[PDB]
Amino acid sequence: AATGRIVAVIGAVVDVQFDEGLPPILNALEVQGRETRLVLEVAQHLGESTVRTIAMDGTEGLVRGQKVLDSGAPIKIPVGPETLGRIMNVIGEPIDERGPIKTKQFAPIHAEAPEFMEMSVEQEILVTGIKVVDLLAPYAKGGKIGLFGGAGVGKTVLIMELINNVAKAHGGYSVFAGVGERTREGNDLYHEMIESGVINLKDATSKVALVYGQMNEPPGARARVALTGLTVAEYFRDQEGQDVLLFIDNIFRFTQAGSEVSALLGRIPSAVGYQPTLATDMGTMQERITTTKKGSITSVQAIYVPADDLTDPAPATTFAHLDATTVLSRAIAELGIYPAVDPLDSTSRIMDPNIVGSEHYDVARGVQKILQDYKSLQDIIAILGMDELSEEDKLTVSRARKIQRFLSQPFQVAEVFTGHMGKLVPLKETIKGFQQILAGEYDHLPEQAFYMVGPIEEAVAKADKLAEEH
Amino acid sequence: QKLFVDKIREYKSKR
Amino acid sequence: QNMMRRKEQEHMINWVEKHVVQSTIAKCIADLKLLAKKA
Amino acid sequence: AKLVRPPVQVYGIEGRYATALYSAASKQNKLEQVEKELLRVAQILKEPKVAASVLNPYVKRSIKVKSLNDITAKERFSPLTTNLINLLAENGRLSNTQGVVSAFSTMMSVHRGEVPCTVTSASPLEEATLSELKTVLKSFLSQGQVLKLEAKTDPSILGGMIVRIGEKYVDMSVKTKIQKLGRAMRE
Amino acid sequence: EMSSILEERILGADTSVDLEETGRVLSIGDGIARVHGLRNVQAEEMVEFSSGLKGMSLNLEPDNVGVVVFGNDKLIKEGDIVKRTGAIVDVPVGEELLGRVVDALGNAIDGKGPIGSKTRRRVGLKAPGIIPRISVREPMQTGIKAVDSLVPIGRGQRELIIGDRQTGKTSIAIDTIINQKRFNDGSDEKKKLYCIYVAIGQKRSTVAQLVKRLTDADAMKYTIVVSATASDAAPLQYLAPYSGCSMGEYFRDNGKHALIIYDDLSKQAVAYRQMSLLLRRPPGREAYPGDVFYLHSRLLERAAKMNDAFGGGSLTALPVIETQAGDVSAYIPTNVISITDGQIFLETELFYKGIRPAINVGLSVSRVGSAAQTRAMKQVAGTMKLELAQYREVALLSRGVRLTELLKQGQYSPMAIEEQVAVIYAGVRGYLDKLEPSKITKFENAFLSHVVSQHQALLGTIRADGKISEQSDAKLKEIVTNFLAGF
Ligand SMILES: Nc1ncnc2c1ncn2[C@@H]1O[C@H](COP(=O)(O)OP(=O)(O)OP(=O)(O)O)[C@@H](O)[C@H]1O
Ligand SMILES: Nc1ncnc2c1ncn2[C@@H]1O[C@H](COP(=O)(O)OP(=O)(O)O)[C@@H](O)[C@H]1O
Ligand SMILES: [Mg+2]
Ligand SMILES: [Mg+2]
Repeated sequence: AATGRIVAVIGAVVDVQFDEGLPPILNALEVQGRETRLVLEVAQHLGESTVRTIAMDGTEGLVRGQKVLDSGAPIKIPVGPETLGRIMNVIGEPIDERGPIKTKQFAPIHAEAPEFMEMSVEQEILVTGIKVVDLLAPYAKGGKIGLFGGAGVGKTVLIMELINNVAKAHGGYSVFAGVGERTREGNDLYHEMIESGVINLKDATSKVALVYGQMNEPPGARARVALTGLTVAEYFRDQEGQDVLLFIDNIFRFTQAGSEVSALLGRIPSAVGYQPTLATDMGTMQERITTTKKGSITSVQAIYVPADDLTDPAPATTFAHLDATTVLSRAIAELGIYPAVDPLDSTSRIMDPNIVGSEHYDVARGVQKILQDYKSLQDIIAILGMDELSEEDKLTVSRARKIQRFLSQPFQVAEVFTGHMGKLVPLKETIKGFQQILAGEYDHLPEQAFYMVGPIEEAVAKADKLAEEH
Repeated sequence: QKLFVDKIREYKSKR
Repeated sequence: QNMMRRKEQEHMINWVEKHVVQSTIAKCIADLKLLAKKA
Repeated sequence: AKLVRPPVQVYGIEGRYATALYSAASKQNKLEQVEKELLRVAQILKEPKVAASVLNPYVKRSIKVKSLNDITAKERFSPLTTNLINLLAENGRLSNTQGVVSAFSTMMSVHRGEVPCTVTSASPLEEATLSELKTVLKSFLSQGQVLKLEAKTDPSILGGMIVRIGEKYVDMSVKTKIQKLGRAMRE
Repeated sequence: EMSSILEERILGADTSVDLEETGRVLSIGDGIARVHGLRNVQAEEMVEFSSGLKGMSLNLEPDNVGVVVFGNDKLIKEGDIVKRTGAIVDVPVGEELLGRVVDALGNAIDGKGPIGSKTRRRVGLKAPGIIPRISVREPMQTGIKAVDSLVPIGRGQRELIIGDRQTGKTSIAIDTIINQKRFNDGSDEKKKLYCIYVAIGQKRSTVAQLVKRLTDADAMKYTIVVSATASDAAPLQYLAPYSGCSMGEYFRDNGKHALIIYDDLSKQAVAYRQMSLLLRRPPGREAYPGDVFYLHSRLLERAAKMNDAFGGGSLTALPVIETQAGDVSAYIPTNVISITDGQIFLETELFYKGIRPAINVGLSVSRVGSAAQTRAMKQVAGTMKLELAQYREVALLSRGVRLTELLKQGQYSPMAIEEQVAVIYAGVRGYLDKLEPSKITKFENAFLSHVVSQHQALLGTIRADGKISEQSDAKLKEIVTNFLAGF
């Protein structure tokens, strides 16, 4: 096809001048004369038969005038069941040293979002075994979830506990896309999925496909790897009808990489410093991760929050794309409460009495009401002390602290930190325990009897142990 | 090799 | 003794290239021919 | 529409206009003709009177290019060249046309295959060894190439010579060799 | 000496001349040189200016090349010649650097002559992928009781040392470097740790005194020091961490174990912000460029632990971050917390209250942690961490006070793992619950001297086995009870 010449190299932004046969936007171009395959994705047409492109790998060693070849199609990755148990990078090459991925078809990573007449409405609660999640913000089968959190508050531990519970109990070809995360964590996940039998290195019956572009990758790879994993999941949903799980961690890195290349594309910076096209990029990417009438994609996404802002344009823009947000807090994690989910900031769309039932709904609303009352009291509690509160106020503070402690839970993936064995509290135990703590059936137990327990039976047992030993 | 026969004249001078 | 040695060495070096300061393009033509051979 | 890229690329408004002129002439095979043309128009403008008539920012563009139309219809100029000057007065880029002329010159001097070489010496060079090193210089280029050798002199390089073949560069100076020897003697 | 000049400095002197490719400086300013020419120069290739300076070809543009100047742009004028080197920016690596102080480009600044390096390695290489790595298992001993017990560090890890100014971060790194002497002198060559200390934006006098502290402890013989101090150009303070990281990747790739300290990364982010703002790039939060996260993450990602098919080496990174007023929710602190595998929070309240090292045990964490402890240290430190959590909950109480005073340590005093285990054992079994607190340190001192002067056999058994067996358990029990009766 068409051949052109590099005319400018600035970071990950390469300008390529074609003499004839200009390539459409979003096409893939192969730089000629390199040891490893370097792919440039067309982003703009500058005129003068020049295009501007974003490089999917490093641009060092590139010389002005180097040959570039046009592929005639966007980045195409192999899609199919043969991707299960394999690791592939942003451009579909296997990075697990197990040979080529011999699939029958390749899909472009740029596609159109499903139409409005394909949207599905069904809303069925997805039980995760986590107390605060299943009580205050239940997830939904086939709904986008999203886990917001600052730096080091429990995003990856929570996403791995969700992986364990849901993905292991599942039967529908999970997919994991590591976007701008630690390569160490990717190796850990690969090997803990090899040992658990979810990835089968021989006699291939795997049920998870991994796609990884990590912190070490240039901005173009970190900006398109989410689309690559998204494409794998879209294949599993549409052309098989399967019920896919899709885990994305971390998806703020997509916006951040767009912001890193936006300056070099010559665009006036928006607010904060992000690209002017933040919301529409997030929309074109996030509207493809969706359940249709053809298949179901349960999408859990970790979302980094820069400097613990939550009003930074990237988290603020992500909020509108999710059905059940779970917001972790640093102030809570400094109290020792894990998972550090903020009870008064995590929402859900199925938190509706006509879906979860009046029992669940009323218990959740009461828990949130008592926690809100405690928060509003906290200021004069810490100024004057509790000795000045009303007796009803002392009761609301007591029950609120107890509910705080009961919301925490030891995680199976956190035995290395908690020392306790991981508990998986089913839904009715959660509802009943919290209903009882609300009613006042435990006004005599010490508050530390609820910290890091399973169901309320373990709380009463821990209280008995504390009372007898001490 | 003109500059070696440059240098060691100066080196002998310094000697 | 070693510090005096080093300092004498330093004055000797700046004096020797002062000697060159006070002080025939046959080598120039020879290098030209060599580069011409370098094609 | 397809465009003929010259063998050298000049940049700026000068580079763009001259690239346009080159790719226009190459599709009609009138390159040296239009060089003599822009040579002529450059000497047209370099005389002070209508140089001031055209660099005046208080003329109306219609007035300035009206005088330009007049003087360009005087010297039976090619439609290509009249059109170029009409465009430079349209876009108001007229005062920079010398540069464009400049550009075009350079461009076609790599069309004829000339390579500019510059030999700096510490002494005003002899004639013999001047053309001696000219013959030496000849052997670096492919056939079809012509040396534009311009040897200036700078008596600070302390002897030897510094020859620049385009951007290739040999520094046989003696000052730099003395610096290298001093560095080796210190390190 | 006279013939130390005509040695070969004249005969072998590179007095060659070659057909070089050149460019001409168009405009120098703001530490960036717009250079005309260099048609075949590569992106991120090192070029050399007329003054002997060096630079990196950052912006390949159609009509010019933007060159980042590694040094003072005072020595560059418009019209200067700029030669290609044909080599993407790289630094000398090898074992010939151990004991040498160098600047960000690999040049010796200790006056001991040139580094006899035979290998060069690029500063901007890519970190290893997913397959070359393997989980952290081997302990990286710091010699500090608090760190080695509660916040263990394995080989191949990234552990942030974060805290305000003058809270003992450099002291922790220097003790970690001094502690590796007991391993580097031993026989097992799979426990030797070669240390690297990159000093960025620091006072040069402080770096000289650091090299002195390392030479007195005879730790320089296995330590590289890369110095890009406060007066050096911002590009040099930008490059220094990647130079040090390549010097450490040399060991990581050849089956050896390196440790690297970046002191600190906040100053490298400040230098990169200077360069970015002088390049007219859009400033984000706190005027930092959009890719300061990438700046630190492509660097701290090269600290890996290879598997036994890729050599089995490692590279541990201890990046340092200085917070303002104890704010950890700032931009760059949270960036590096997002990159690393844990933190060591040093506090000003603890440091001012005589608790040194002022490690906040409740906030310090090590995501890898347990997988890289010895068995004996694990045995005693599990109970110690449980009791410390109990004590901070109620802030038993006397046990907690006893333990926190047992965690104090002196500067330049890294303890072997056996002696830390002995002290923590004597603290965690209760054997000073009734000794009033202020004598504890004294007791500790005396106690350990006892255990090292007379019971060397028990410590040797703990060293050989790695665990404190039931036999050694009762042995240490009678030792500590007999001493306490004597004390
Ligand atoms: N473990 C310790 N025990 C007692 N004193 C200590 C200890 N560590 C440091 N100090 C003292 O407190 C001072 C703090 O110096 P240090 O360099 O270690 O802190 P820093 O975080 O690096 O501060 P800076 O930003 O200035 O470099 C030390 O000079 C030392 O005098
Ligand atoms: N469910 C939990 N129980 C106990 N500790 C936890 C839990 N989740 C997180 N943590 C602690 O918080 C730290 C940060 O965890 P992680 O999720 O990996 O950080 P990040 O926010 O960058 O994803 C962990 O190292 C762990 O010590
Ligand atoms: Mg994460
Ligand atoms: Mg310091």
